[PDB]
Amino acid sequence: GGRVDRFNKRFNIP
Amino acid sequence: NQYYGTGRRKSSAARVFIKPGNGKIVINQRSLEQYFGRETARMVVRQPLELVDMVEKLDLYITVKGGGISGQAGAIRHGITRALMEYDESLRSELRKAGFVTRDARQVERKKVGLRKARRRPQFSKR
Amino acid sequence: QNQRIRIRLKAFDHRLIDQATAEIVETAKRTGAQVRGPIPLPTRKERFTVLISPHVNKDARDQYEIRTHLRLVDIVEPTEKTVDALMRLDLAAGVDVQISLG
Amino acid sequence: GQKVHPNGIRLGIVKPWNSTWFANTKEFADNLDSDFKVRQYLTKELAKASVSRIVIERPAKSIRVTIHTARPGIVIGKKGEDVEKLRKVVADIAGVPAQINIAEVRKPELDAKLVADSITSQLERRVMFRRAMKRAVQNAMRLGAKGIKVEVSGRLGGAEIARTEWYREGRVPLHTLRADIDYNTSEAHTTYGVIGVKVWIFKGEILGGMAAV
Amino acid sequence: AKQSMKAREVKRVALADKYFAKRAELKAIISDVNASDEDRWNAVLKLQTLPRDSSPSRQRNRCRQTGRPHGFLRKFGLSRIKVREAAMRGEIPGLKKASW
Amino acid sequence: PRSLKKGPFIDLHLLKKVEKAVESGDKKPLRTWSRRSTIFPNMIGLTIAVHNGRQHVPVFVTDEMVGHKLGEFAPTRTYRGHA
Amino acid sequence: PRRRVIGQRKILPDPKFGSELLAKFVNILMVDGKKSTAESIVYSALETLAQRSGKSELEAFEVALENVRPTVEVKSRRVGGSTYQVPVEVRPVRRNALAMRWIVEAARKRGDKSMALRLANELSDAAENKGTAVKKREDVHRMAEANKAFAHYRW
RNA sequence: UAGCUCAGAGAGCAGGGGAUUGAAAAUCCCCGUGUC
RNA sequence: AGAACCUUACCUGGUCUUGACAUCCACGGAAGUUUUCAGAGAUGAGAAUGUGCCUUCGGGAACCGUGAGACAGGUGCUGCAUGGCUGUCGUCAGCUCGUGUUGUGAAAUGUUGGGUUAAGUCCCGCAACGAGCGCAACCCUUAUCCUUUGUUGCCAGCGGUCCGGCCGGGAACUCAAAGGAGACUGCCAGUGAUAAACUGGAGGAAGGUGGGGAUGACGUCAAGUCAUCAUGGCCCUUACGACCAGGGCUACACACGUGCUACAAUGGCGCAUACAAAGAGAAGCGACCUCGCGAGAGCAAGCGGACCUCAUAAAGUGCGUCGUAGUCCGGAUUGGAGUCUGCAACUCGACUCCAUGAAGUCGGAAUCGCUAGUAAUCGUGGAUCAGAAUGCCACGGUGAAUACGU
Ligand SMILES: [Mg+2]
Ligand SMILES: [Mg+2]
Ligand SMILES: [Mg+2]
Ligand SMILES: [Mg+2]
Ligand SMILES: [Mg+2]
Ligand SMILES: [Mg+2]
Ligand SMILES: [Mg+2]
Ligand SMILES: [Mg+2]
Ligand SMILES: [Mg+2]
Repeated sequence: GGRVDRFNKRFNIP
Repeated sequence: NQYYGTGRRKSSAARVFIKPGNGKIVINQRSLEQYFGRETARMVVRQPLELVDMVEKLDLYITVKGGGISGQAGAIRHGITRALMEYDESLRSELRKAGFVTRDARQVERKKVGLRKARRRPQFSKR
Repeated sequence: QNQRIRIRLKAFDHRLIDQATAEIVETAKRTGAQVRGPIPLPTRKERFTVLISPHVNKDARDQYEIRTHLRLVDIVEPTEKTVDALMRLDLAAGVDVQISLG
Repeated sequence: GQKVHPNGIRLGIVKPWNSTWFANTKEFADNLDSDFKVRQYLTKELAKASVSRIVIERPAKSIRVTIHTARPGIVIGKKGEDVEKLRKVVADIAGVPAQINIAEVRKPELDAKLVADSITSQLERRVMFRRAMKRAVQNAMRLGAKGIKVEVSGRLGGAEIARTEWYREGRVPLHTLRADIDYNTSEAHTTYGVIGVKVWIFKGEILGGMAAV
Repeated sequence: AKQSMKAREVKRVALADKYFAKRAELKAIISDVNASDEDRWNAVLKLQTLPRDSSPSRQRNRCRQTGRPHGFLRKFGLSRIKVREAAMRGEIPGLKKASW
Repeated sequence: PRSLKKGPFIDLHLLKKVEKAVESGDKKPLRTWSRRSTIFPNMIGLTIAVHNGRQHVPVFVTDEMVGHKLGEFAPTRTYRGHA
Repeated sequence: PRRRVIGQRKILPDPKFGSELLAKFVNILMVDGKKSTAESIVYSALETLAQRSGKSELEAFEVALENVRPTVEVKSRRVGGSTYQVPVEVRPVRRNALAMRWIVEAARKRGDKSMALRLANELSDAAENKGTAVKKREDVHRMAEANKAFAHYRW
């Protein structure tokens, strides 16, 4: 997996 | 004293100052061998010299700007030709016959509308 | 320098600008002002290509040009009278002038 | 697909432009459209005033506009008064003050602009196309014109088939830029189609005079 | 082009002009060579709400007389033929035939 | 692709819808005439009727779809074959 | 060429040996206007040829051409109803051209790591009257010897 | 008996593609041409 | 001379109607602002806010909004209705007219015959004589000289210099943009009907038209365009008009046309390293310096530009570099990962990186350009343009082969 893990780290998650 | 000549081949203008010495043709401060590479270039610059008596007895101060090897080298040769004539008014004969006094008027032909270059035309299809 | 002003004349013709140039130089010399020669700078030639046909036939193209002539004159001595005169002085409408001391 | 506009080819040598305002790549764009709008307006308000060339100059913070008008069977009376009230409502279109000259048109016949305007008015009033051409030709020749060449195109006569008659008297050279041939164009909006009118008046070579001196 | 298309174009530019200041400052916040996290995200959402037209990329260059969307030229404005027309009759100050 | 410094882009109309949907456990398809948005972790398990040009295709958002945009999962052209 | 009479354009001699013959050779060998690479390959090839056979570069080069240069060719004259292959003698200037041309063609055909290696062996074989280049000369002469019967009407 | 018309699954004809044709047949090339 | 949305004219989803644009009068509201929310957005509710300025106190210019009318509206139709522009034969040397004459007559003649020429170009000839649109010249650009002018351009003679035209100095020269000068078949000889012309020759930077570009005769093709526009008639007109959200215009069993790049060792990379022109640039170009594989970014000088900036010329050379292999050839394609452009980058952008490394070893019939700075070549620039060139347009660099001849 990673689809969400990538999203998590790549974007600041505001 | 100073002997001046102006040379032009394609887009290069050369200023030649002639004064006696030990040759050592200087082209834009740099030395002969440094400025010119391809053997042909150096041969053509020195064509008038061997053609006449002062092959290297005098010296040649050269300043050139613009163009490429051909242009620059050719303009240097042309300037030497005119300047030697000014100095002696007697070298015309040999120089004229050797087609050195004539200014080479061949220039890069402008691009034309509908063609990719001066004369080349897009590939044509009969039908 | 010593308050020296350089005058740049910009036009689009090869005659109008030269005619106007005489006025701006003759006046200064007449009233006794040393104006630097009308030094000629390279005449910018912008080149444009346009389709002359409303539809197909892309070989029928036309070549246009804009020759921007720009003469420049320097007055080393900025005498009050001459400067003020050149200011009020009116020049041919065809030519345009960018009066800048620096 | 042939025959270039004689005015344009001679716009540097001989023929002068109708606008001589220097500019840059910024203000230039605007100035053009304002000149466009003012000219069309004036032509509508003075189509009967024998206007010939509405020169427009834009001096430093000024827009001096000239008009080669006269009178084609109308008048020059309070026409200048009208021009005033016009520039009152025109100068505002592009801002800045305005100064108006009236370069009177001597011998209107020699001006191709005026002649083509007259011819088209006839065609609108349904005047035998053949008659119109002969009149204009004779008028110019008698008044002194080295050559005249008038062309008529469009649905002449009313028929649905095209046509292009042309009469020519005297020399009308078009390959010698040392000449002074004026080539106005006119779009007569006749009931049937839009008959067109183009006239060349070879007024005479400017050999010595060079440009429009 | 039709008169309507020219009317739509002038509306696009007018709307962009009114919100030009807001767009310039709002995009400045979204960058600042790497800025905040939440603030940045809120700025993005605000731009969305902000009328589409207001974006300078929503304008198509058209002839100022006819509105033609193709063949435009920044310099001289007008359009392809339109340049010629003015230059041909003698309204453009300087154009002529190029024979270099 | 989109710059990493700008984060993900989502439409506020769609964004508002999912907020309401998650707080109420709604199962009705989400009507949207937009496709420029990106898949968010908070839309997992919902059914969204994505417009394709004439109709709205229902797409069930899954775990593997995170990070992609709505546009990649709504084919716009109906193509069966040339023969 | 319908009316325009053409003289002869003068070509500069090669920088090294001052030979008009070799200056033409590098021109024919030159591709994409890259003279500098052309004479470098040729000069190195000449060095190999001179060492491999002892003879001076200039003398060895001439011998190879002399052994491949043809003397008669067949022109295409539309005599009467149907065209026939008319044998015609070739002018001396044109002789040099065809000889040099075949050499360059045969070189590119042969397989070798460096074209320099090619040119050398090619000239060497030509001096020995062997190889592809000389094979054309017999083939050209055979065409002009089988058709030698049509030698009473030329162009 | 290759889609016909004959072969022992070959050849040709016909097929397609490219030529050549103001443009079509004709012709040129290239290719695909079958349970014996 | 440039579809991510825009464009767009297309589809389709939803709005809408004296209409978005267009007047005309009354009508209402200054206009206008700021924000909220319905909603894909159109559209739809809300508010608050100001409520003007012109004189005058009425009327206003406005503007925004309502209604009525007339009208608006079609990238609807027709290029075999037109204007207008354009292609084409063809820069081919032709096309004509007047007047006279001839022939019943349509016509002829001139315009052709003998020479000559790039040419109906000139010469003799001659029922023709004249003329005119062409040709040629007049134009621009290039080639050499002069004068004028020295900028930031220049640096010879200057001396000092940091070796940097840099900085004093200067105006030599380069360069530039104005005036000019100059090639004229002039000159010299030869040939030709004592001609026109041609031929060679001198001189001369330049020889016959010195080299380009511009400039297209009467007409042809009922050539093309009504979707640039204008326009004629028909047709449409709660719609064939208009708005806006999404898609399409980039769809792919398929063929052609035009480019590009390769099939290599002229290469193939590495490093060192020499020489251009032309441009463009103000919310633009952006020095720099710093960071980042790179792409970029920060940092921010200057520059409206012979000053600063894009900006690196590359072909080329110096040594090294591998050995014919589908290759250290070429290297499409993709599995990803960054930056950047822009509401927005999936459909459907461009660039940088990783990984992947095909076809392709010069291509049948056939068919293209080109005769000199041309072809071949190798860069760079520019318009279009948020961003998006192997396209187009320009500009350098390098730089051929061949013409007996018809
Ligand atoms: Mg855009
Ligand atoms: Mg779209
Ligand atoms: Mg037509
Ligand atoms: Mg007669
Ligand atoms: Mg004549
Ligand atoms: Mg001419
Ligand atoms: Mg037709
Ligand atoms: Mg059609
Ligand atoms: Mg397409």
